[PDB]
Amino acid sequence: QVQLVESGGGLVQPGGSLRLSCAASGFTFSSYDMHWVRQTTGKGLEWVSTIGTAGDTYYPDSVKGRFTISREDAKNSLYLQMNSLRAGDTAVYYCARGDSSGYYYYFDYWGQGTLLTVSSASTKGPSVFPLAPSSKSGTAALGCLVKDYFPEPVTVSWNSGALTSGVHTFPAVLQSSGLYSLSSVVTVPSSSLGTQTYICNVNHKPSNTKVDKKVEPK
Amino acid sequence: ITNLCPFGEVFNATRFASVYAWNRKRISNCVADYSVLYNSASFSTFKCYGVSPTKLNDLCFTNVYADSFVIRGDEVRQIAPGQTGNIADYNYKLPDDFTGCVIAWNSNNLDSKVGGNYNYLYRLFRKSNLKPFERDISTEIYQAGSTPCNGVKGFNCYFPLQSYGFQPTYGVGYQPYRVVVLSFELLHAPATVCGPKK
Amino acid sequence: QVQLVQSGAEVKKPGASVKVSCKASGYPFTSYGISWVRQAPGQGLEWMGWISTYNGNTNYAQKFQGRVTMTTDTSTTTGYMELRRLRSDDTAVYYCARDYTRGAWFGESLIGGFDNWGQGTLVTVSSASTKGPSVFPLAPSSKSTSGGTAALGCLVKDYFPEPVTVSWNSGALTSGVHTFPAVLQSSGLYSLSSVVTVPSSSLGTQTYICNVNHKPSNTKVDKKVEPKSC
Amino acid sequence: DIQMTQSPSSLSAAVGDRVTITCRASQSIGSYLNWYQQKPGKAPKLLIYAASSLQSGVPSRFSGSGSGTDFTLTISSLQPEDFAIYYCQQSYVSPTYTFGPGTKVDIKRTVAAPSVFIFPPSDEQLKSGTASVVCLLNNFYPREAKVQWKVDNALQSGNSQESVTEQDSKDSTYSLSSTLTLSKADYEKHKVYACEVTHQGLSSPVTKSFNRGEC
Amino acid sequence: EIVLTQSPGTLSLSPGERATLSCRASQTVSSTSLAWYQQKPGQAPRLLIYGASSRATGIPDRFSGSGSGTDFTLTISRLEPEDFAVYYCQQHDTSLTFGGGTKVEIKRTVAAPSVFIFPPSDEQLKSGTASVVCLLNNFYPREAKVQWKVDNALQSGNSQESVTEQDSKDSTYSLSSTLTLSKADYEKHKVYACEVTHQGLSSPVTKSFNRGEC
Amino acid sequence: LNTILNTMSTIYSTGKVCNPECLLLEPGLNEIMANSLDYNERLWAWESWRSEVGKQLRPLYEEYVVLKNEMARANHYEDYGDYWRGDYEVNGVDGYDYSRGQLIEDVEHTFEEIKPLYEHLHAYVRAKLMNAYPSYISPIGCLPAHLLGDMWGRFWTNLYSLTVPFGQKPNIDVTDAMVDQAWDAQRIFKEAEKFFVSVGLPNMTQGFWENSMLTDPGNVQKAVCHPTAWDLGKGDFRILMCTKVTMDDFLTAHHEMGHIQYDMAYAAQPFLLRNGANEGFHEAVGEIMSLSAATPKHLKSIGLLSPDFQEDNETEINFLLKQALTIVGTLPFTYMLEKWRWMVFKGEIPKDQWMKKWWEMKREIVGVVEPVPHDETYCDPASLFHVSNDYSFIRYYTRTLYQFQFQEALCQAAKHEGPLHKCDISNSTEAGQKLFNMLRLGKSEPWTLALENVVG
Ligand SMILES: *[C@@H]1O[C@H](CO)[C@@H](O[C@@H]2O[C@H](CO)[C@@H](O)[C@H](O)[C@H]2NC(C)=O)[C@H](O)[C@H]1NC(C)=O
Ligand SMILES: *[C@@H]1O[C@H](CO)[C@@H](O)[C@H](O)[C@H]1NC(C)=O
Ligand SMILES: *[C@@H]1O[C@H](CO)[C@@H](O)[C@H](O)[C@H]1NC(C)=O
Ligand SMILES: *[C@@H]1O[C@H](CO)[C@@H](O)[C@H](O)[C@H]1NC(C)=O
Ligand SMILES: [Cl-]
Ligand SMILES: [Cl-]
Ligand SMILES: [Cl-]
Ligand SMILES: [Cl-]
Ligand SMILES: [Cl-]
Ligand SMILES: [Cl-]
Ligand SMILES: [Cl-]
Ligand SMILES: [Cl-]
Ligand SMILES: [Cl-]
Ligand SMILES: [Zn+2]
Repeated sequence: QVQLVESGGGLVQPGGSLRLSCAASGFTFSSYDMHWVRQTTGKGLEWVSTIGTAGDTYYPDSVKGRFTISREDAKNSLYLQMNSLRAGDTAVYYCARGDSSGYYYYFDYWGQGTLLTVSSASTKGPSVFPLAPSSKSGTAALGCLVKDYFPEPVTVSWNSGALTSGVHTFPAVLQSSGLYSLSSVVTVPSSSLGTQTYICNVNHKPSNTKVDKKVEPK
Repeated sequence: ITNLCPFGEVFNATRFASVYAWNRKRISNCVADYSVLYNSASFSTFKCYGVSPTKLNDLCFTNVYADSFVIRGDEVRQIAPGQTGNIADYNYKLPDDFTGCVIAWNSNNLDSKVGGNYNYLYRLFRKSNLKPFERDISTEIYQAGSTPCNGVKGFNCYFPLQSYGFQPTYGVGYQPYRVVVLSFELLHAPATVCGPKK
Repeated sequence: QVQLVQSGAEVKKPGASVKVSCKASGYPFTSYGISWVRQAPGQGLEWMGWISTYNGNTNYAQKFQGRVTMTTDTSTTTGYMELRRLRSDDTAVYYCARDYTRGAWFGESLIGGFDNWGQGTLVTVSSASTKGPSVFPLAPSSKSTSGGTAALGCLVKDYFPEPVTVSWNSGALTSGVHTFPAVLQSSGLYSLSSVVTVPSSSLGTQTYICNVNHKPSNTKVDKKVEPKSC
Repeated sequence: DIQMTQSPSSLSAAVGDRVTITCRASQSIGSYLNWYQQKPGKAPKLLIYAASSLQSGVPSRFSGSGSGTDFTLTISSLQPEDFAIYYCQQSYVSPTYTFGPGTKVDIKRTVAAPSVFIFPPSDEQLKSGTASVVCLLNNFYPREAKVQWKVDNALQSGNSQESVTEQDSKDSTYSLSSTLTLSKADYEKHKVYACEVTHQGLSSPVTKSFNRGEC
Repeated sequence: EIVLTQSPGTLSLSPGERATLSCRASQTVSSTSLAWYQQKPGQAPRLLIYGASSRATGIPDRFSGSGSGTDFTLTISRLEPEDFAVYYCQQHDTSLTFGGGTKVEIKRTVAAPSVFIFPPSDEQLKSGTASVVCLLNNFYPREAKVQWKVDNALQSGNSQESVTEQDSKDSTYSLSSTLTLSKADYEKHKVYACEVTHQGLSSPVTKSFNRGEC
Repeated sequence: LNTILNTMSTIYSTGKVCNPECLLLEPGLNEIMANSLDYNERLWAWESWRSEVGKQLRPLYEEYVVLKNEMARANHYEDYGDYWRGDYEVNGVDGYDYSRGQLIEDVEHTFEEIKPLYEHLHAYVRAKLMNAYPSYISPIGCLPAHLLGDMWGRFWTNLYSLTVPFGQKPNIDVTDAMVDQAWDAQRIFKEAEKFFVSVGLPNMTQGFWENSMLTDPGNVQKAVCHPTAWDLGKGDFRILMCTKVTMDDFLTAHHEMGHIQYDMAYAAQPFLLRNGANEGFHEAVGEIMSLSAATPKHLKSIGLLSPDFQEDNETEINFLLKQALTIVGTLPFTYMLEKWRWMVFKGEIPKDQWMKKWWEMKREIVGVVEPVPHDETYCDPASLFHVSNDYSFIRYYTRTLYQFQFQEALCQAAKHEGPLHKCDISNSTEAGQKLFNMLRLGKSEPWTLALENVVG
């Protein structure tokens, strides 16, 4: 199975620099071109950079002089160094494999993306609170509130990922304070409230925050 | 084959043609190492059409043609299929199904001259747009009205070529850029130009 | 890795011809032309011509239009320069060089120069004939300053062709030595001098021998240089 | 470069319906056209290359047609898991590949009323000095819904924020959270906390409430 | 022909100084087609600059090329000891030609020559020729006047001079003057003198011998 | 007519009066009218210029009026004044047309609205001048023309020394802070470039930095040190400025670079449409830049004033008074001069009444009276450069009004709070966008539309 995994996104001040990594597995990495493609809500998908199999590198004009793509075939690794970062560079960055059938080129495999936030504001880690299941009730609802964190994103799982069915992790909301807040809920059989333990696992990498909160009926 | 294609002779020529009289070299029976073109600190434009640059050393073609000329920076965008403007219409026209690459770089330090270098010209008027890969080097007076010109410039009668008059203090949009167009030609004939990996 | 190795030195009589070879290595031979340049003793550089390794096209300096011929062999990646009807003033070092001024394929001018050069080939054109030098002493003065410095030497005269080599006490004496560039005498034979300054006190005790070697005639001479004897 | 345009901007269709999306290139690009699918929170997924070649492993209901400047992506029978944004991308000019702006494909389904839940603030948060009350509307359709907060039967304004999930890939419903934020002081001044929910799937508004100190 | 003129022929500077070398063409030369070469004694030339301003491989930053039209300049920002050599310009705008070259020598404080005179050896005289040698040792600058006199008669047309390369350590020159006479003339005359005029000498220095002196 | 024009130009430029030693208008008589506090000295210089030059110009000016009117009517204008007013005319664009007569109506309307402010400024200046020239000025009369701070009363600027409301409150001058921080001309121009980038406008071109002349070249070569912005075409933009490390030169750099930004914006227009929307647009664009740069907000922001610097009402009133002495002072002068010329061209003022009407208008419109009676042998308006050198003058009125129209619109887009004179448009891409939407037009659209793009 071809897999690509980006790393290194996060908060960085304007004018600052940051390196993104992409780890590849499941193919002969050296035999394929590699690419960086970024995504923003306002401008959609945008090509950021390309590296071929002959050391050749390609950049759009908006990026030449500021970003540098490179590759370490011995470590099946792809890199994007970024200097002179501006607020407008805030985006999700994907690495992507390029391949061709005949003359027709395409991006057949993409990573999961890593969010780069360019801001002068400071990191804050979330507080995680239980949303306790009602003593009154069948189907019951419970959850976790992840309040007052910056920048995006937080990731939330349940029972270390053993619980996925019925889970809704809501999109974050920007509060008037400039901080984000989010809540993850799950619906379960009421009867299971006394036969299953429910723990939410919240992770906020920019602040190195990992919290496991057990949600219990009061 | 063991001789390398003479890409350096094209890109590193001292003299470049005016765009209305664009130069063409035919490159055949050679191994093409395109790696000389990768990561140039000089190239301001490197685009390919129908093939990807990364794959160039894995391709074979019947012939490669190298057209070269000088224009201004603002006009480099016109050196591509589907474009319009003085250069695309009256000077150098690529086909809608072009297969090749276009490379360009600033030549202000070679082709400008204090006081003006008037050797670089471009066609400004033509009765019709050029067909792809057509070269017009006529100097017939352009007749803009019903009155014949009888070969003399005058009212509604214009000399068809105009000079760039490049000066080093010009802005970038007006500075000379050298351009090379490599066309990859694939006929029903054996391939004579191949990358080192084929 | 780029390397141009030229043929050995040559002696020719007036009107003879000379062919100098130039083995190229470490680069694609047929992508670059070969240029040739010459340098007469003590004079500037003088361009001779250019040849394409791809199609054999040539471009010669007007000065040699009817006397020079440039050729190449691809299998041996070698260039050749033949100069004919040799005159006295054709005496010079002849360099080949890898050319990036004119294109091998298309023969049009390139942004560049001569970027790699051979070690050169000395061609001596003279009606003279091989002759070993006579070695005479330049004896230190009887008027040398007591406690000061004296000068002595060897006159190496009437030899042909170049070069000779000169050492002192078989290489033990090097400080204070000046071996002068040879001059071409009106006879067509060369002559030079090697001198050295020594402590005057040394003349009574130390022996001073100049060792002269002229390989073209297989001549070797060791001359003891003595003071006074008046 | 080559500008890519897509039509429509968004579209609602039912499971089993034939969905048809179009792509236009600012100039002729022959068959150098790819189609990608992107689901919420996930990376693009290649569906079609060379205008009509179906990438390996892609379900056969996806198909691509077109040539020159106009191209079409067709879903022969829309499935719930196809809710997504579809992008085209020209492969004719490199390295400057360009993407279309995307077409959103939403699923039309039957009306589903929300399941409503209310959550009082945790004691730890109250120790921090702030109270968050959460109202959850679970798995409803269509997306239009109204929630109103009442504190001691006093309607609230300006102290709540809502968030809505993207359409569920299995049942095509939506879920919504509303968060009321109060100071610990304001929260301790009152007793009844309720959220009243209006949705087209309910014959009458549904209120879920709690008293401050009761369980 | 396009003639390149380089002036001065010899440029005398101290190490560490800036050096600007001039190449003036007899008609305009395209900047694409002017190059600069370095040459050290006994070595082949090396390409320094091509295209008027572009550096060749392995050429340090202190080397710079500039110019246009008919005026071109090779600049060495900080002279290292290894930079004292000859420099040639070259054009191939029209045919191909070299400049005459400029030598960059180490400028030194004035040093007067030590002068010596050597009479012919008896061995040589037995052969029918006499060589008289006058040695000017370790002097700067290079320019000097050497005059031979035989019984006060000023000699002309019968002497040859040779000069060493500038010394690596002293930055001085040495020079030899060899007067060639017939045995008959040498034995006919008595006083052999070489007179040396040089900037470091308060008055000209004469060295002489009288045939027979002990 | 060319002989007449050259003769008038030369008589103005070479005219000199000899002490009853000879003084030339620049610098001598101008120095007197700027700095002298002697009633008699000022009167002498004023009358001397009026007589030495105006009397000579009078007949030339009479002939000039006739010939210019023949030229104008041959081009189908009513007179030379109508000809000039053509420089605001717009036809063919429905909803944006502007007639040559409309200019008079609109100038007179806006001047009627300026009248109260000018009257009160006038009363204030008269009181202070009374304190400075005790016996010579009436407290209900017009102001003697030779006491107004320059040779004509065109600007009242040099009256600041005599009228400063709070003489113990120094003005803000960050020159010393610039020298203490080791500023150079480059730093000044880099800060101006930063200012324009902050509103979303582009950097200066590499060529600008390579080819401008931003300091005096010294004794090697002589240069014309008047600050000027150059648009050579072919993408070549430059500034010529013998910059000194001074606050005034900092602000002037901003002004001139505003000219450059204008030039760059409309460089994409056809050659003949590369200019301001009308004669007043360019200088207005320039002035609003210096307006924003000089504010205490901006100087604090760029580190030339300490963050602890406190403003105060008295210093602000000082600054506003000075600004008025120049800006508000010149408006009635400019309108009255051009009104006299318009009427002379139209033929409404007989030659026998030329000077009479002139001084009547000076008394009525601008509140200034002649110290010496002048008859129709004089020609006082031609004693000003613009009149004897055949330049229209209403451009100054129009540009001055446009300035604050622009600034109000941009400060609104920049969400500025408080009085308009304290406003700095830095970091406002909204205001930059509004301004660029006009700059980009050059002369391609009606100036009515150009103005609408900025101010609505
Ligand atoms: C044009 O000439 C330059 C040299 O002036 C060539 O650049 C050299 O290319 C080789 C191959 O990549 C390198 O090893 C050298 O280091 C390069 N030297 C310099 C100074 O850049 C260039 O390749 C030539 N152009 C073409 C198309 O071949
Ligand atoms: C303007 O120039 C500065 C020079 O340092 C640069 O940092 C900045 O990114 C440039 N901005 C624009 C819009 O050109
Ligand atoms: C404009 O913004 C920059 C960067 O945020 C800041 O340094 C500067 O002080 C600001 N100036 C003003 C007047 O807002
Ligand atoms: C200065 O002006 C402000 C704003 O109108 C006002 O509130 C304040 O009282 C004034 N101070 C003085 C001393 O006039
Ligand atoms: Cl073709
Ligand atoms: Cl050529
Ligand atoms: Cl070197
Ligand atoms: Cl040649
Ligand atoms: Cl030569
Ligand atoms: Cl100005
Ligand atoms: Cl212009
Ligand atoms: Cl007056
Ligand atoms: Cl004035
Ligand atoms: Zn101005």
